[PDB]
Amino acid sequence: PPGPLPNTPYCFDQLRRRFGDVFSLQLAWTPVVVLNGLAAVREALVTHGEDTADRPPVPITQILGFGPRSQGVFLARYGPAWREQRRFSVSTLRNLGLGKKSLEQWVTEEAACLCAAFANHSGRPFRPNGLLDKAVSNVIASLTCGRRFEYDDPRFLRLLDLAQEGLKEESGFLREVLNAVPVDRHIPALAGKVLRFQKAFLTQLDELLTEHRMTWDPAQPPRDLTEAFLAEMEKAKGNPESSFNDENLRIVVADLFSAGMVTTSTTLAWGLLLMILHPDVQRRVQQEIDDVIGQVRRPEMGDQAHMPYTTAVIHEVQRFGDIVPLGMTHMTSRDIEVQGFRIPKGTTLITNLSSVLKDEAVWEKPFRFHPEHFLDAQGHFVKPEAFLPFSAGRRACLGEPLARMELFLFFTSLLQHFSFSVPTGQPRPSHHGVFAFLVSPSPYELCAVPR
Amino acid sequence: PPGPLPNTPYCFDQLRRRFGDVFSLQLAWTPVVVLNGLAAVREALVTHGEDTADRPPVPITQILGFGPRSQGVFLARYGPAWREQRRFSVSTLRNLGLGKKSLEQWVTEEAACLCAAFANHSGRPFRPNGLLDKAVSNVIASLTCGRRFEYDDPRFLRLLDLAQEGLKEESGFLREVLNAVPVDRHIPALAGKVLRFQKAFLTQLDELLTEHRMTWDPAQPPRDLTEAFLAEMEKAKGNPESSFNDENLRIVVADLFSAGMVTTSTTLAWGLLLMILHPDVQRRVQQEIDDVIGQVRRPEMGDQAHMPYTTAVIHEVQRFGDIVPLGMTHMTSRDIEVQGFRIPKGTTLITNLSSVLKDEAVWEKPFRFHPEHFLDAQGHFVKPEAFLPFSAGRRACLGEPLARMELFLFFTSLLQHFSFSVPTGQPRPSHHGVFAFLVSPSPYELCAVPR
Amino acid sequence: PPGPLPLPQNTPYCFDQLRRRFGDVFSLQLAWTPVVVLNGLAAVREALVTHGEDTADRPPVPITQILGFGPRSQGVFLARYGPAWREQRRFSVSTLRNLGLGKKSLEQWVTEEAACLCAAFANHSGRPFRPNGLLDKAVSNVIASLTCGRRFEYDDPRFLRLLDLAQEGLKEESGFLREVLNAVPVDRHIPALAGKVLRFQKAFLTQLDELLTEHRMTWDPAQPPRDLTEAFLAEMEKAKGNPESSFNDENLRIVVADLFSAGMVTTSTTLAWGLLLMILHPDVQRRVQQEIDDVIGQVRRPEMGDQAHMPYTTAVIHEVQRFGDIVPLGMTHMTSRDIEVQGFRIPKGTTLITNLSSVLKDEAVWEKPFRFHPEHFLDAQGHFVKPEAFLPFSAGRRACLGEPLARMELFLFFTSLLQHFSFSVPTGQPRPSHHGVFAFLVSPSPYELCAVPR
Amino acid sequence: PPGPLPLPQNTPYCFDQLRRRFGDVFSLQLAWTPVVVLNGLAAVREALVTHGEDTADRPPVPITQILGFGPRSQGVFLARYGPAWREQRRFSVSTLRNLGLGKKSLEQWVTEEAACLCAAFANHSGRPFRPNGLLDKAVSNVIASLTCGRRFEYDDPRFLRLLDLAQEGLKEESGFLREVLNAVPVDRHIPALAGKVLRFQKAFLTQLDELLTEHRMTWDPAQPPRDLTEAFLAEMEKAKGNPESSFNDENLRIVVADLFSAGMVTTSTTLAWGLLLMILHPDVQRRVQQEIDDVIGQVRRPEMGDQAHMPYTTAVIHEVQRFGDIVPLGMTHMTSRDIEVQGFRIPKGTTLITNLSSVLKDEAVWEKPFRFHPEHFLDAQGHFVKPEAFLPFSAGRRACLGEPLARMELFLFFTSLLQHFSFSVPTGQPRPSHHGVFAFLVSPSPYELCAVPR
Ligand code: HEM
Ligand code: HEM
Ligand code: HEM
Ligand code: HEM
Repeated sequence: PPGPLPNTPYCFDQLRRRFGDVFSLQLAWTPVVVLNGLAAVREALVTHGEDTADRPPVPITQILGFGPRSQGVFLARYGPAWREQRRFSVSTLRNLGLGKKSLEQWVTEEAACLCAAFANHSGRPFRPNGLLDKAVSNVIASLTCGRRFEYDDPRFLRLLDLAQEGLKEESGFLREVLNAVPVDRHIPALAGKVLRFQKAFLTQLDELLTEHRMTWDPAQPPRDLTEAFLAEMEKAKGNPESSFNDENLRIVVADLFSAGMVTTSTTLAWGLLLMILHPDVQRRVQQEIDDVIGQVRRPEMGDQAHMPYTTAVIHEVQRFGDIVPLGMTHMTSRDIEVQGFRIPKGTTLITNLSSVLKDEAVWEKPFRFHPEHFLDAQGHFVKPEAFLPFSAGRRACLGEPLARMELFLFFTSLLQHFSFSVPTGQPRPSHHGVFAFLVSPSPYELCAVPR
Repeated sequence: PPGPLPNTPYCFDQLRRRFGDVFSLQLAWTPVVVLNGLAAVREALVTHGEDTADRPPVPITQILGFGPRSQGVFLARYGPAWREQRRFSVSTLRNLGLGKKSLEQWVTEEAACLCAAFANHSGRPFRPNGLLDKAVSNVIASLTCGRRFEYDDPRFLRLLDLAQEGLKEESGFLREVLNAVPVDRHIPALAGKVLRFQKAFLTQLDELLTEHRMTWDPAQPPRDLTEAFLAEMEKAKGNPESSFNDENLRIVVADLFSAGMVTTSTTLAWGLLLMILHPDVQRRVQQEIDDVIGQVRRPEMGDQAHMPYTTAVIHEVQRFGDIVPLGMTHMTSRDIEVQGFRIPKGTTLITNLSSVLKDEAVWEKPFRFHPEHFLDAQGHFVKPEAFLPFSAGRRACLGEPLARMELFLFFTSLLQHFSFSVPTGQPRPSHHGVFAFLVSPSPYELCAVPR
Repeated sequence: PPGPLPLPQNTPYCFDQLRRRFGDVFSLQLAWTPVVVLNGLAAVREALVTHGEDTADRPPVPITQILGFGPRSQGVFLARYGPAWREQRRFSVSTLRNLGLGKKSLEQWVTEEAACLCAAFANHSGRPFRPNGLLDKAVSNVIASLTCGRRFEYDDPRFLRLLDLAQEGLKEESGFLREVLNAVPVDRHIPALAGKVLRFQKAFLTQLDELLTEHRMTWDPAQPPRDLTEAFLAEMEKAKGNPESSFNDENLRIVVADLFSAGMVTTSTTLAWGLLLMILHPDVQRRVQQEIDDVIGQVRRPEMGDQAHMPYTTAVIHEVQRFGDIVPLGMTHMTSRDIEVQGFRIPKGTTLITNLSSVLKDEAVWEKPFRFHPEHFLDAQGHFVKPEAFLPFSAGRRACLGEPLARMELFLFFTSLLQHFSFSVPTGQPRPSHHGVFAFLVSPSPYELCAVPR
Repeated sequence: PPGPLPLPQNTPYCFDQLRRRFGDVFSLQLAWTPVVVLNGLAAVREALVTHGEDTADRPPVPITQILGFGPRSQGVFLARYGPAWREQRRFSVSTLRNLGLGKKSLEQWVTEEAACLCAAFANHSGRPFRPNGLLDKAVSNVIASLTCGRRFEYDDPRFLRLLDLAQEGLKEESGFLREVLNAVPVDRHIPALAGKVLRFQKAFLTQLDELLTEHRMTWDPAQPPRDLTEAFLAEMEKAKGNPESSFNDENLRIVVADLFSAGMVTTSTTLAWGLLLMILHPDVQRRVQQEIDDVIGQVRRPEMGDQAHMPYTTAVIHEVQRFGDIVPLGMTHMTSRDIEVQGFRIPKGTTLITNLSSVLKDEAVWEKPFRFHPEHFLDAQGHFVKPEAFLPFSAGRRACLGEPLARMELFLFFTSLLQHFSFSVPTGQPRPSHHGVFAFLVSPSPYELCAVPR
């Protein structure tokens, strides 16, 4: 399983073009394998997806005192616990997604608030990041709290703080997880002070959902995800195992919040940046907006099908933005062939999602913002198989349906109500982004003016 | 002038204890000299202070289109321009300082707001950084705008943001200034897009002070620094030179804001952190507060002289906090002896202020929070010569008088009104800080409860 | 002149990215003083050939100053574009031509050195060894012939000290040389405590100084010069008026020093790549020997003339140089006045880095850039061809002085060795790496090989 | 067990900080798996002596797996605390003593090697050279004597191969050894393409394998063993019941391999420090020679017995060791069960780093820790004393096996040399560095010296 003997994506590109698509890091120690084709990624996550759906250990789990059946989804290990919970959330997001417009309602009204909040800046320039976080966040709060939050609500502002800083604390641990061993089984616990904010963030949910159980009517069909969880807690009251505890509830919600907010929010931030950066495209999206939705009604999901160019654009934002370059890290559950190579049980798989998204041999102009990628000769939307921002296989993103929804509803709502540009003095912002395990656009401010 | 042939502070300590106090970096290319004693620093900045008050070139000045007589103070080069302006600001801070309690007025009321703002969190935990930035910022706003700003004011929120990100943008250029050559005289100007936020920040001042210009009564004694500047402008209208332009006004204010806010704010953050970290000391400070000021009246500058322990404490916060470890970077105006060594005209001097503040041969417990450092056998305040957080000599900090004020007034006002602790679940924060050209405490939250 | 802007140890897999993000010409340190990296064959040709007269300057380095170079007492390698370097480039090309062809002088010296190298190999009796130290002695001796009159016994203590001195001195200068992709000249007057830094480079000059001092005593002033030193001494008389002119004692020893360092390690390392690849592709080795037996035979010594009739060996030798790719960034250049390349203005006094590797491994030029593939140099009929992308010695007014002598060394040593021996990996051993350790000079990772007669 | 917490090559001047911020015992990687750095003399003694039992384990390294170690076919150096290592520590200390002064065996072999070394030096005729290669040969030969019966001619191709193999092989292993301040064991089954990584270490085993195979032909099974291999072979006979027992052919060559690598480089590098400091402090050189002429004279060969009557030379040699400080971090240890040092709990299986440098250069112990200062070892009357802080060979159940033989080598080689020659810096040259290049082994930066008779 190749690789050499003795900042990271522009780096992996070299190793790829020296070693092929599948290659090994740390051959001599414990091998960590980097998957690079669309071909390589599909083979590992789809073809052998059941055996590569495990998560490599991280001290986060231990530090936060996870254990038995009290891990979330994100870092949960392949086993009953995770399967239980992947099951529950996909079930729950499909019932609420369609069902009685529940998820749609919550999003569309959140868009209306976001629009209000933008409008409140009176075309005086600002940076849309904080607002984009609140909006996206609220959608998850609806899903898991019953309520949405006032943008100025101190509780909400604390929650956001808690979820942001908790997430910078864990990415420390998460990037090192491209090498060293599990943890001495028993981390020092002085290790406590390291996830302060992550732990503080659990504590605040713990209570927000404690007061939600008080609201909840046990003798009626569940209204949101928490309620559907609590209900399921009843069925399983017997079972000494089963991952439906109070313990797990808050982690699950915590996961949804972190995994959910920042990814959707950051994308919309690339969206807006690219919109002011290619006003050509912006007009055309709005041209289509006025033709299909008009200026009176609220954009709804049904419009999506009739909106080739907007759809195309949204997808190109995702592919050019390329926000989670290495996705999240996997581990084998038993040995496995990929492209001929033996890959032993327990092995770190790094899934170079960026290499698929920016594949030179797939996309007409991989390093350019180019909505054509998604448009056929007639201007119908098409989506290449290389389109994998939410990854693929057993462990692909839980949120995909809700995110597809958020990106379409927020993005249109905004381009319907406003025209975005670069502030009239300013020298015009960068295409390139700052590269963590999550890539944001470098800070820009924009103007929003009505039409 | 010694040094070796072919992180940074724990690093220089080695080279010190291998090469002595004055040593050279880049001996073979262009030598950059690092000054290390209290002895070494005093000899360079005080003794030869007139020849070492120059600032090494940076692309910032060029990029922002500084030039003739249109640099501020901070990055201004040794010459008429900077002299003119150091002059003007020390004069102005001295008159406003005592004069008619102007600066004291502005500070004490700002402390009252800060206290209000804290009290608005109802003992539910928060991190004080944002509030500490607003308060300190307002003091500069008073100095330079006439009024203060509502904490929730969108213009103010934009201003702070602009001053923050613009300062992050410049510290990139500022830490590289421990090596490579000036700039090709004519930077690429595509280099524009690099200081977007610093430039955006100037533009917003430009208009905040433009509307002050109209408020201002030219036939009366100037009320604040801007006014005093404008007065001095009409005066020098003759002189084709003179640094009293519109051009320079905004850079000067910009300098005051950036140099002023973040330093004072960060210190107070270290203050509160150390307060909740050593409740022992907190009580004692409050013991004195109750004895000297009481529970009715607002702490005023006069009280300082009667408050040995609080003074001691505030100073130990500064010394342990050690926020600007390398100070700001200097350059020789002509050759110079220090500790025997020839130091050619045009030479980067790095002033290891941390090595002075944490001098092992000077302080009884350099790496510990220890207010005794400043208390004699009878518990009178004393200040060692090694106390140099504002540096020393020709180019020491302009703000020192206003900062001493800010620290005393804010810090006491707060410990008079509240008791600070670590949130009741939480594992208790770190002594150690994140090391840029400015060192902050790692993020902590605290509770503020009345007494 | 493009390149990335900030907010912010090995470098060629790195430049490949910046190339495919910024195009072929790009800038490092845009905001400070720009350093420009040339990437195409197109980009390189345009700077070093088209504007060659304005890009043939060398960027300052503390080496010159530390070694107390100055007026007309710099060598060729680090000499600054001016009368001095011009003077000396011309002398050495003149001198290498005359001796090259002339009376088989250079050929004679190389062939017999091959004969010793072969003897040295044969003395290991098929028991494995690494060929590096022998390859350094042989190559070195060719330069010793050029500049000292005689060759050296492989066990000679003076020789062994010389090689030691030239190796470590070269190790001391590469420190300075890699940093020369950024900071300013030197305070005009380096600290001189800076002495202790080139100890071995200085020691190496002192020993030459003395080997050539005793050559001067041998030299017959009233007869045609027999080697490069002699032709230098003659030219020194000629100029004994001129207060300027770079023909001093001062400059002699630097010039030789340059020839020794530039010359030995480069040729030597290539031959090391040659043998490694030979044992690594025994397929090719047989074919080269097939040809050898056809053209030269088993009795006479390979000579330069055979080269023309040996397509496949030529091909191979060239593919060794291209895959080996030993001096990836070449040596560093500087503009003498502004210049445009690919549309871009490039100001007087500017560090040019010439990415030779990017030309040699050009994806858009070579069928299989990352593979050992002699076909690169063979047409459909199996005649030797050389693409324009073949630039291991670089190009333009400052391209390698040594090219004719090195073409000669590679051909003669490499054939001589494949004529007499068969090389292979020692019988237990796991088989060595294609990849090499990346200094400003890239070697093969250490391997040992067996040399058995045929 | 203290140490810093996060959010985020040249490591000893680094540890000094953490020491003076966290105390003597502190933790690396608290949040992952803790690695503990011992700093006092106090901290080191407590761990290695007091709990020496339970800290005598070696942390896993891919080296063992890669070299196909396994059951009880590990050497001593990397061997894991167990029957295997106990067996073999015991065999080597037993054997080194019997040979130490039983019948002057070890002494005879060292003293004659000194006499060759002296000849080899003398053969450079006062013309300058660097003593490193010769220092490696001599030290190496002592080990050859112990393990091959033979010594080797300094020009012997086999010997030259062997040294080459033992150097590069040791280069290759220090890659692995310095990462062993963090990441996990190895996937139990390393990729084996991992083969190509220790080529030279494996090549080195193979050559011993067959130097010692021809030793067994020589060896007379019905007589008292005359060196370490022979003693091993006899012990192998007796254990040819026991299915376990570490006395195999398998283990023999690793044991020798260990003795060669551990042994040669350390002793050789010290002597290199010794000579460098001698030319660097000619003041001290004369005084050592003054003592030499007083005690040994100019006729007879220095012998071990002279050591007792030679306070100043002893002092000096010890100061060379302390100042030189060649293995700064020693070798890395691991706990066999939990353990409480300076109050702190240290869990079963934990990487202990023993900062030997911090003990040798302890500021609170040595009058002038950063200066070459033989007084450290001389009392008020000029009797030799040795502080407890003198720990170059470390301490405890896993302290250096070679100490007696090393003490011997240092005295005999060092005196022999200073008796016959006077060492100085070459007459042109600017005079070398006190400071050294910092691997897991610290050498003096390359210097050359002159040896002239007296
Ligand atoms: C454009 C917005 C989003 C993007 C680009 C995105 C992308 C991803 C990616 C790449 C993964 C890694 C899957 C793997 O390990 O192969 C992931 C996992 C995950 N995501 Fe998303 N996501 C987005 C929105 C959301 C939101 C809205 C939610 C919840 C509301 C969510 C919840 C999750 C969860 C729970 C996982 C862990 C999956 C598991 O461990 O079973 N994501 N996401
Ligand atoms: C505890 C709060 C503060 C600290 C620790 C501090 C520290 C420093 C330091 C170390 C320098 C570098 C001087 C040198 O180059 O050697 C400096 C310069 C400067 N500071 Fe402060 N400062 C503080 C507050 C302030 C405030 C409140 C102001 C204005 C309101 C201010 C304005 C300036 C200016 C304009 C300079 C540039 C001096 C010149 O270039 O002439 N500082 N300060
Ligand atoms: C395969 C063996 C060799 C290779 C690959 C090689 C390559 C090079 C390269 C890349 C340069 C840099 C030119 C530039 O600045 O663009 C150079 C320069 C030079 N080479 Fe070589 N060379 C080899 C053998 C030799 C030998 C045998 C000699 C002399 C015996 C020699 C003498 C020189 C000299 C004196 C320069 C400096 C040119 C100047 O500044 O005018 N080279 N060589
Ligand atoms: C000045 C010469 C030498 C020095 C400074 C030296 C130093 C050391 C040190 C620091 C250790 C590490 C012990 C530990 O783990 O704490 C060690 C171990 C060892 N040394 Fe030496 N050594 C020297 C000479 C020798 C020689 C001459 C031999 C054999 C001829 C030798 C054989 C060994 C062996 C086999 C070990 C491993 C001990 C074990 O794992 O049980 N050393 N040495």
